[PDB]
Amino acid sequence: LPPAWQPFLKDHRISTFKNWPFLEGCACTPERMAEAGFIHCPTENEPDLAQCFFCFKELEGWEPDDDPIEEHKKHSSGCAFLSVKKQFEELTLGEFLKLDRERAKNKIAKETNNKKKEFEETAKKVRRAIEQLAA
Amino acid sequence: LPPAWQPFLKDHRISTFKNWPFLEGCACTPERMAEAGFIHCPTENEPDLAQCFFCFKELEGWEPDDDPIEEHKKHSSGCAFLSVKKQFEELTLGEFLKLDRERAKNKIAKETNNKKKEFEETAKKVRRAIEQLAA
Ligand SMILES: [Zn+2]
Ligand SMILES: [Zn+2]
Repeated sequence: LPPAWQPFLKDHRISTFKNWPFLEGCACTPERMAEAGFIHCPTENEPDLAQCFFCFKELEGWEPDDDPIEEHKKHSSGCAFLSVKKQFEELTLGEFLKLDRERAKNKIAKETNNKKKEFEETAKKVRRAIEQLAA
Repeated sequence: LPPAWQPFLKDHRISTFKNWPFLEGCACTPERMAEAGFIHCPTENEPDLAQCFFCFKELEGWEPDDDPIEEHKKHSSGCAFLSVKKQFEELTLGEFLKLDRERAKNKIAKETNNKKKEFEETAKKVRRAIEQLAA
């Protein structure tokens, strides 16, 4: 199972949850999260944050009665994965190759938006410095 | 796509035949050879030979009116690709994964069959060595 293309695997998605806080008795059990495409991205801050393997929308603020499907459609209506209804081994390689192609795109988008924000930041920072020489 | 799984792609197989002699007017064009599962694995000592990427039978002695499917069905009936009638992107990732399972099998078979042939070889050298030491 080619490790680069593994996140299409719900069990792999489940395995990503290292010490995911919410378990039985909760509605966003990590199964329900992986079922929604999310994977665990624990950090120093917000160790509750997960990311959709396909659209890459990141999401925290998780409470036990949050429906990870409902939060995925809400914060990332454009996610193509949400539309996948068949199981993985049930996709034709035509469909699957279209997904991984779209997903790689979604990944460039995340990177592009990110470089752009990092740029505007250093942009804002330099004009402030220049403005200060007017004074 | 994962380079180990690239020979499943007809176009990839076609791309293999570099300096293949038989071209227009021939029955074993690199088109027909690839459609038949062959891949060009030429050597200095056998620049004619192609190998089925799936069952691993290798075949030289190619003449321009050879139909590589009929030469395939001939020398390796047990090859599972021959029964693959669907196009590639129409397989379910389930069936596709089943094939590569069998193909990995076929490669191990070839490995042992080869390890065995190497052994009977060095046996012969050892038997003939001993016999000469009788005289
Ligand atoms: Zn998504
Ligand atoms: Zn074959």
